[PDB]
Parts: sequence; structure tokens; C-alpha cells
Amino acid sequence: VAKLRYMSRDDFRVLTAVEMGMKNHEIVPGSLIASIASLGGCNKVLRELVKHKLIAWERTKTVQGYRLTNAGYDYLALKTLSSRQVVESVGNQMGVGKESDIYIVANEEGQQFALKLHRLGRTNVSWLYLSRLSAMKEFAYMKALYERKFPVPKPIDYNRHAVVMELINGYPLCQIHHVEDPASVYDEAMELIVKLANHGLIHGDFNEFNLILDESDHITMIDFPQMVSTSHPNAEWYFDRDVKCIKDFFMKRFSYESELFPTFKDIRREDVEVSASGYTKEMQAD
Amino acid sequence: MSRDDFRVLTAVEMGMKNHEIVPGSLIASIASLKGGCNKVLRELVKHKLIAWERTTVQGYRLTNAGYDYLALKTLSSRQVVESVGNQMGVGKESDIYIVANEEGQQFALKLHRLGRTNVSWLYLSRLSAMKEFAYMKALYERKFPVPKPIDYNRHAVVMELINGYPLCQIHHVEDPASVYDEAMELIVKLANHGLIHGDFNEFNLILDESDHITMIDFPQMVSTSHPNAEWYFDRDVKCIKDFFMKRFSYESELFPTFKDIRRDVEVSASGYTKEMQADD
Ligand SMILES: Nc1ncnc2c1ncn2[C@@H]1O[C@H](COP(=O)(O)OP(=O)(O)NP(=O)(O)O)[C@@H](O)[C@H]1O
Ligand code: NA
Repeated sequence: VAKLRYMSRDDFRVLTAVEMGMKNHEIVPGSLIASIASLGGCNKVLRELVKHKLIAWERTKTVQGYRLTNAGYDYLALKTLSSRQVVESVGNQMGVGKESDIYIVANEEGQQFALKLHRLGRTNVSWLYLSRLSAMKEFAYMKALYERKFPVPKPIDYNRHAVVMELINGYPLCQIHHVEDPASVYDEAMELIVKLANHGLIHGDFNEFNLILDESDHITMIDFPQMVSTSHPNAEWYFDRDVKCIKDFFMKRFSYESELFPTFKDIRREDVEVSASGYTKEMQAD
Repeated sequence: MSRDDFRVLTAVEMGMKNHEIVPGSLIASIASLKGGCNKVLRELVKHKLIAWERTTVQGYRLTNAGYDYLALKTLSSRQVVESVGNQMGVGKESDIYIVANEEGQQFALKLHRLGRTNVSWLYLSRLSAMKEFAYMKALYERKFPVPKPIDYNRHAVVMELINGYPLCQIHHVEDPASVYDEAMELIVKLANHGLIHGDFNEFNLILDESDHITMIDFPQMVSTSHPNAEWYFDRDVKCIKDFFMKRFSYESELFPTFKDIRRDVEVSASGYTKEMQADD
């Protein structure tokens, strides 16, 4: 149990207590944090967590207490991943997903991976829950898609709002101004839309920001937060919208256009949702 | 439904907050009958209001019919909904029905359906409905063309019934330019208030008898502060242009640009969500 010693420290215990109270409270009173933490040393720990910006103090006309900050939630997830030897160091923020921040991380051996920290919700309670669910969904769908030979990063690990995955050696399509053969890349992006639809899925946000181009000009999909089922009554519109977004990008960036693009009637169903739901339930159990 | 059947149905809901599958012993403990909880559970399964599940764990879950009943029984007790009358349509993550109160006044009912696991289905469906009620309140108070919000419970939102049809069902309009301009002005007004619809289309824009547009579904709005807000804004503009060209053969060179945006609804909506989370 030596690997879990940092999870036993007082600051981690108090941070976990703030997270626990945040399940039913928008602002966690110190008395409740102290009661949950069951360490006394509590107030001194709270003051250091505030100093390190891991928690923030909040006053309401009826309540006073603390909330976990984004840095505090990141700390809990990153220390958990560190205990498993998955993440030893966190580097530069490389980019953004629709509802997440992307960083390069390294394990003890120095091998690099991508870390996605999910951030969703406009209240403390829904932020805690939605960020975790968004990461859980990404890990479950990434696993289900990777097993079906889809071009997605290999999923490595998960904790709270954090997903660790394979670091793709490439750049998002939005940062690419020159490509050797625009037609091949356009065909590869269109084939991804088709493969998804044949598996019952419509991306919903298919664009130059979530498609990574490697040194061989091969595309990897790295963000898919709000996929639509091909069974949705308005699935055709969602499918056509994804096709059109990539057509607009190829015209604007590469001056490339084609009359050869996918049609929703051309889909032929080959289940991903069943596998992803099974993985989500396994993760929810733990 | 008897008071005991409703007490047990509520106990299943309560146990579902922390359990993927709710054990009968826990349902019995929560319901606190004073007993016959097992007999009630078996009738609730028979009526498909709850379902039995068995993996290490065994127990019950609420079905969509059971969750609907709980929300509709609450709305009926408040005199908001007396009758429900079949599906009129769909939102991105909801089913839409016409409902009537006791006095025969009609409203629209949206039942939110989100989540692929029992725990997340219960929470996400409730949150999706709460978010819709909070944003509809925040938008309606700022004179946006949205239905007036009436009431909310669980995954259910009751709202004003717009006398009109979705733009997708409209094949002829007197002046396409006016409707186009009204749809573009809505995108601009939203952006000036810090919002991007994200799903702006012919399926969620209702056209009334005077050719005025009402926005009826907005599940995944994007903030104008999002790092990729401009793309979301342009995508919404382009979808409208695509529909107007395809349906009415109408095109214009007068369309919004993200740089033309002069910047609160999110603050109001978050405040309403926190008020509703407190009473949940
Ligand atoms: N979400 C992702 N999953 C896996 N690898 C990624 C992801 N996003 C970027 N990368 C990789 O991160 C590495 C270094 O990224 P970096 O250039 O520092 O930031 P970035 O420009 O936002 N990302 P990128 O352009 O893809 O390199 C590259 O090898 C990328 O392919
Ligand atoms: Na699988």
C-alpha cells in the first residue's frame, strides 16, 4: 500500500472532504469538511489549501464555506494517477476540447501521453458531477471506438474529470496551412464520418479543432463530447452538418472542393453504445 | 395509483440516486410502509413503472414510464397538468407533448431523456430539464422569443404552447427575407447576451401565424467566451443560410459576423439552477 501513501495525507483527506460535501452543497461549511475529513489539524490544512489555490472561500447571505477549485479537482485526479504510476509530471497545455483542457504528461519512465481535464457545468454541484461524467463518457467511448479500429487515441486511464490517453504525433488540422494532397485528407475525414454512421454515431462537432493530422497525413479524432445516434429523428441534419463543416474548412484552408461527399441514405449499419454503456457502468461501480 | 404504490415508486427514485440497481430491502426501509412492500414492488414491475435487474447486485430501477408518472403526478398535484395528449415532436434530448390543466388550458410538456447508465440517466435527465427551465426563464425575462416557462419537476418542463409549426414543416412563406432577417437577428441578440445556440435550425424554430419565430430547444449553448466560439457562431449562421436557400430559394449577402458582436443571461440562469438544486 506504499504507493497510496500520498492519498493518506491530511491535505488530500481535507480536499477529498470538500469534494464529498460538494455532492449536496454548493458551498461546504468548515464544520462539515472537518466532520467528513475526521483527522484539530483541519483549519491549518484549509488555510494551506486556500494559499495553494486548491480551494476557495465563499460567503453567501445564508452560508459560508469552501469550494474545490479547478486546480483542487485537478490535484485530486493527478495525485490519484500519480499513485497508479500513470502520471508523474504535467507539462504545457497543448490545446482544448469542447469541454476540456489538453496537456502533455509524462509517466516515471519519461514516456509522454495526452491528459484531458474535463470542465463542464455553470453551478459548483453540477461542475463537480458533469466534469466527472464528461471524462467517464470520453473514456468509455474512446475504449469502444478504439476496439472497433476507429482512428482515436488509445485510452490509458481515467480518474474523476481526467482522461489519460495516447499522445498522437501530429497537429490539429486548424494549425495546418499546407498539405501534400488535400483530396486524400478530405477523403479520410469523409470516411470517418461514414464509419461513425455505420456504427450508429454522428460526431456532432466534426471540425479542424478535434482532428489531428500526423506526419503521414493520417487523421485521429480526439474530442467527441455530444455524439448523436443515427436513430435520432433529426440524425440526417446532424450528419449533413458534419459533412458541410469539413467541406467549408477544405475550401477556406486548402482551396479544395469536391462533389464526392457522403449522403445519409448511403449509410449501412454494420454495438458501440452498448459497449460504451457497459464500460461506464464498470467505472461508476468503482 | 394508491398512496403506498406512490410511496414505493418515490422510494425506488430515492434509492436510485446512489445505486445503479436498488435492493428491495433499501426500497422497503425508505418507503417505511407500516408492510407489503414486496407485493407493491411486484405490481410496479407488472405495470412497467419499475424493472427488475440482476448482475453481485440485484434490485430495481425506475423505467421512463415510472419517472414520467412521478413528474406528472407532482405536476397534477400542483394543478399544472391534468391530461397529456401524445407526442407532438422531439427536442435534441427530449420528447414534446401537448398537455392540459383542469380548466382545459393547453401547454407544451418537454420530458428530458439523457444518460446511458440508471444513475446518470436519473441525474442528467433532471439536470437537462432544470438547465432548460433556468435558460428559458433567463431568456424570457430578456424579451427573447422563447416560450414562457410555466413549471418544472424532475425531468419535466411545462411551458407555453406556441401556436405554430417548426420551420422544417413550412414550404411557403409570404416574405422569406423577413423570416431570414428575424432568424439572423436572433443569432445576433443571443451573441450580444453572451450565447451561441449551437443547434440553430429548422427543427427548433417555430413559425407562428404572423410569421414570427420562437426558439423551443437549446440544450447545448456555447458561451461567446469559448475558445472556438466564432466557429460555433458561423456554423449556426450557415445552417440558417443553408435552409433558406434549400427551402425558399432565398439567399442574402446580409448575414452576421462574429466581430460585429457587442457584449447577464448565464449569471441569471446559474442563479435559477442553484435555487432549483437547493429544492431538489
Ligand atoms: N488530444 C490529443 N490526444 C493525443 N495527442 C494529442 C492530442 N492533441 C494534441 N496531441 C499531440 O500533442 C503533441 C504536442 O502538442 P503541442 O504541439 O505542444 O500542442 P498542440 O498544438 O495544441 N497539439 P498538436 O498540434 O496536435 O501537436 C503532438 O505530438 C500532438 O499530436
Ligand atoms: Na467494446
